[PDB]
Amino acid sequence: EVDYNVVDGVVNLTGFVTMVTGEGLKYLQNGRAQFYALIVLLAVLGFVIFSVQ
Amino acid sequence: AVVSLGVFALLTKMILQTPWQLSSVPPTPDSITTIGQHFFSDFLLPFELASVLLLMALIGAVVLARRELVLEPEPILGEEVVPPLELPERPREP
Amino acid sequence: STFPWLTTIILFPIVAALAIPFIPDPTGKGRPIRWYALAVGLIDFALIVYAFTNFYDLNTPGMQLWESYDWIPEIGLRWSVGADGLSMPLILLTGFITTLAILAAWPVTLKPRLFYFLMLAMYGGQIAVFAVQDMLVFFLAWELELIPVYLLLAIWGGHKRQYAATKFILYTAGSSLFILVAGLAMAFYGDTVSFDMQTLAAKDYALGFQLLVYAGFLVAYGVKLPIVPLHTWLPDAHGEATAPVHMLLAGILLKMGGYALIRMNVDMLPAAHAKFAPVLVILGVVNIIYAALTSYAQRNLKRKIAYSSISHIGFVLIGIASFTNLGMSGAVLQMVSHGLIGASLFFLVGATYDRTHTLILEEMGGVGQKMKKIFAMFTACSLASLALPGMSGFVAELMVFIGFATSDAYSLPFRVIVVFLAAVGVILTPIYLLSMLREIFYGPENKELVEHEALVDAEPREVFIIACLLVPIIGIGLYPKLLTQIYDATTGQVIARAREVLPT
Amino acid sequence: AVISVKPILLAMTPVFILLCLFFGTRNGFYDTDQYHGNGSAH
Amino acid sequence: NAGTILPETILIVTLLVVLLADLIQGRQADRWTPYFAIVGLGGAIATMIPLWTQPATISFFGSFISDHLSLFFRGLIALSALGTILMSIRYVEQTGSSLGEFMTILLTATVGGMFIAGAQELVFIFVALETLSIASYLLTGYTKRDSRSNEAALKYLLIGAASSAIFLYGSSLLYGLSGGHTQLPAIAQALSSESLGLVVALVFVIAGISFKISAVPFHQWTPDVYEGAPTPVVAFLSVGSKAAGFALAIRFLTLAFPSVTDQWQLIFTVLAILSMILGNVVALAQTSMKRMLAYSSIGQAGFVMIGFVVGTEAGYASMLFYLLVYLFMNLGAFTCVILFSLRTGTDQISEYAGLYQKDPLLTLGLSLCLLSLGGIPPLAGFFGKIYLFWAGWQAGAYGLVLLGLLTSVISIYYYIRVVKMMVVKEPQEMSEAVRNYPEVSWSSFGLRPLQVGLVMTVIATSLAGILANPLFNLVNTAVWDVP
Amino acid sequence: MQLTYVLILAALLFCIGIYGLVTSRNAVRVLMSIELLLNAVNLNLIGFANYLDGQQIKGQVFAVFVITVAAAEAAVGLAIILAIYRNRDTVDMEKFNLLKW
Repeated sequence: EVDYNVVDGVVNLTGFVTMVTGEGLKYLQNGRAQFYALIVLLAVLGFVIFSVQ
Repeated sequence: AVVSLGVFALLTKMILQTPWQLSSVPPTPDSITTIGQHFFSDFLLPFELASVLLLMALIGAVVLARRELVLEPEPILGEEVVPPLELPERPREP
Repeated sequence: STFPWLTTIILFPIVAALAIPFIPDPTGKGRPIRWYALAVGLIDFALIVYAFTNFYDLNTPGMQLWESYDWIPEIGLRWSVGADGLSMPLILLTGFITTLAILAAWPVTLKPRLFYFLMLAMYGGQIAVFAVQDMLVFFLAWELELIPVYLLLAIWGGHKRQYAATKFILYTAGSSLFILVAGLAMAFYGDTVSFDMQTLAAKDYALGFQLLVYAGFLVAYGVKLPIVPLHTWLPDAHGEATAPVHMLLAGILLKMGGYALIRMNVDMLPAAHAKFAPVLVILGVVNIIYAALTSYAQRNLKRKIAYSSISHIGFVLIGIASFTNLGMSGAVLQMVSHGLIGASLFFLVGATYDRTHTLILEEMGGVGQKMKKIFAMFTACSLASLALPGMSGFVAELMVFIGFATSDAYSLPFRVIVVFLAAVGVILTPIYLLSMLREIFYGPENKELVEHEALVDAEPREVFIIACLLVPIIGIGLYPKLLTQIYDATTGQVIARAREVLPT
Repeated sequence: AVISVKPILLAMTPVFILLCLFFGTRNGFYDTDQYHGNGSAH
Repeated sequence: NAGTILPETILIVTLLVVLLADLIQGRQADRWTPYFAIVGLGGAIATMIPLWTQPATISFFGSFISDHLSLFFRGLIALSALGTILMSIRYVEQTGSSLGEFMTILLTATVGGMFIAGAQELVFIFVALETLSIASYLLTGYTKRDSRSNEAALKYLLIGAASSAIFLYGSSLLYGLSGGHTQLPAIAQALSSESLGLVVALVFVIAGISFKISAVPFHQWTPDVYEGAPTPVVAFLSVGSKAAGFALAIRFLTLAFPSVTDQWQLIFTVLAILSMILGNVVALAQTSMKRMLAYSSIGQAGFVMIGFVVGTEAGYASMLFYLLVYLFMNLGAFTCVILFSLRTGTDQISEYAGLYQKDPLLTLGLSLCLLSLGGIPPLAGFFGKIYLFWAGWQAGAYGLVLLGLLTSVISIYYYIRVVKMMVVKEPQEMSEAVRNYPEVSWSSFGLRPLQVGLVMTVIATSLAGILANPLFNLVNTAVWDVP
Repeated sequence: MQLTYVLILAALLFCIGIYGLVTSRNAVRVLMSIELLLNAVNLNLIGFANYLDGQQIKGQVFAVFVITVAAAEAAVGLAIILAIYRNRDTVDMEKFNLLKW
């Protein structure tokens, strides 16, 4: 259980941080489409400063 | 309140510094004939498709806003039971 | 010599598997559909013999069943099959074991329509890995046995099925992408956009570019041939499997990683192979030491042989990274020997579990008093794994030991510490195998004989599969020129191509 | 001189094929007691 | 010069007869009117084949171009409504709503979309984008008494009418950054200096271009609509309304912005590395089947945007070949989602278990159209990813292919999870259909087009990557017509 | 009246409609703020057409079709407000976030 658990620790890392990111980015969708109009309009505000810089 | 003022500060940064190509041509000699010659030469295909847009916006909004008095308790059949005027994917909590 | 031979051999069990949903007479369990899989399995292997005994024409290098069709000229991928001396033993081995993997699949009456489909689709898809001389068909065929082996594990398997099959498909697909990354990297290097395996070998790649592609293929092939830091999918996906799924995984699928090491890491990438050869033989030595210690420390019998399959893999990895014509010939022989040896043990582990229903090995003991013929075949296959001479497990390991410490590529103090450490597996393999042989059959004190293991027998069909596996196991162990005659035309060219980069 | 694999693989192959077709019929324990049942590893 | 729009004006006549018969025949029309819209859509596909040989004229005073790129995307949206009608012939008849009034709203979205692909003027782009958008809100709220479908059409209206006003302010600026010039080729001749005005008019138009293709700062309508909307509309918005948004992206960002090109290739790179992440990891935590195919469509819009940021002749060809094989995967998986959602309610995963012995034609169809969405060989979605990665490595883009491959194997896990709960779950582990499956008939109303739509998409998923030598020729002709 | 003052006013109405789109809780004031955006667009579109290309006015013909779409978007839009009001007894955007875990 020595050399496996340093790569099954990676399974405990990577196979777990993929799921909890998808359970973490799930709450970006929260209903309330006024918030969806923020992220649309913050992207419009964010992509111009991405492209003049 | 800061995202809208950020948009307004962005656009006023654009509007004042952009060199606009102002044309010193005497404009609009009775611009109702120059707006209807564009409905049938240049923008003919927007003009006919805007008719299909108004039909469809009348089909759907009559459908979406009418009161179903034809047959209100009509669950027409069933494989597993579906309510009338509601999508068959029933809400369920896992 | 004008008929498409390898294209037929690849595409026959894939096409014949489409008549499997249309087989009549569903008299409860699937009996005629079991016979139909052995029908188009055996006559597909007969074509591999017929293309070999007539149109192989050995002792010459290059492909000998060459068919380069045209599939998508806009990409540049061709249906290019071809069998040289690295492909043809494993192509002959794939047709041989899968005929017996169908014949050992006879208790499988859970979903027999789905089963013999995915086993014939894994029969055409396994031959398609060794046969194709392309890149995007090689990555196609490498990922062709991805779903017909997930569904083989996740349906017909032990407990912790779904954990084993899901861990498998994520390691396999998550490392198959490096075949696509490296296979596209080589085909877009320079000015020629060719995807052929022969054209990409003759291209001249830089030494900094080759070390990326070698590390790209080594994470891709260190998973399938289990190089020991990337090995953890193997005892799970073999700890929860059946005996017919075992002989495709241990017998065939592990050899595709070893076969592709000789193709796409030695032929195509020799200059990085000169720089990444000492890391392989240390990794090959700690493949043998770790797996033999982990086999001895395990109680599950199906996982004990599963870890034992990782140990005999290590002699392939030593033999490739040795730059000797006898080291390479002991590396390809270790693929064919362990393919036949590991198929025979894993069939008998599935045969013993079908009687005792334990797989705990502390809940067993004295099984050999009840069943006598399975015990007689379990030792003859366990002694095959021990590198016991008179059988092909020895001569495959003997050529690796000799071929390593005669090579003019490493230092003498490095060659001493490898052949000393790689011969600890000569001691360590009778440790775990003979004890597991002792702790199952050798015993007066039997089990409970009530809850499980109420029955005991030994079928004549199950004797026949072990008998067919021991004829090439012993026959190469008594005359290893019955298989080296296929290699030496090609492995003579593989090492000589890698000889030009050795002064480094 | 060397014994070639082709005259002995071609000799043993019809021996091999018509034996698997025969040995499928002769079998026991997978049709009578069968406590594994429909499964293969359950 | 009205011969170049014959594929779309065959559909406007078909649009009117399926509406007038609902008034004249009055719900006895629904027994015959969907098959008239099929041959009206088949007659619109069949008139694109004689238009293929013509040498790409620009008709209607410059406001419409009938090239091969216009004709390819016109066939994708007409094939999108062709499979949608095959799905919705029973799904909205079982709802109780009128069938002829549905296909009027559904075919207006088609000729809105079929006119986006060939549009060349700023006025005609926005009118045809509104015809696709307005007809989309009516379709997602067509059932109209659900409080999920009503909240779906609400949230899609308020972002849809908002983003089409972001898109209009950019389109109004393109009228002003040039001296007039509503024509898109005449815009590119007038503006080439890459000032700050052209960047604001670029982010504004790809705020509304990427509303339809749903890249993740603008994807937020997609998962909320797709479980509230009627499932054939979900099958149309993911294929037809996405291909029209992709046809808009080529005809706008290459004809009207050939000077500013490294900017929107940098923005669509951000739109793709975020689509492949957020589409294919938030689908990984899903229970509903239409919401799992919602983040799937967002992630596999990022794969099509790999070919859009590389800007080569094989880049837009892989963008277009993957859009063709994406049609016979979301018209195949959504068919089996519907065909299961009619035989039982609650079309969500873990209610799919214990199949393959009860509904094997649904199980084989849903598996082979979900496995190819992951891109397993030798299916059609595998070859679509290969050519998107062959064209990815051909011109730089080594981090998009690696993110295209690492997110494709996260994509394998949630697609095989549905095949897990259809073939590997034992017959003692099914939740619905536990002696409850209605013993599928193929003889009732609407289920016979629903079977020929199931069968023809799996055949165009099993064989459309094997036999994709003509499809690589049919696509590479269309990329000669891009600038 | 210069060209710059029409566009600042149009960019200000576009700014006001964005504040009305995100901050407002009633579902009809969200639609009322969309009409501020589509009239912000028209003020650019006629402000440009008066000062740039005033002979063959195209932004006045384009400003016609914006009015006809916004009439069709509001008509369709209020039928969606009338559909959510028939089932949900309110028109309040904070009570339509049903799709939340």
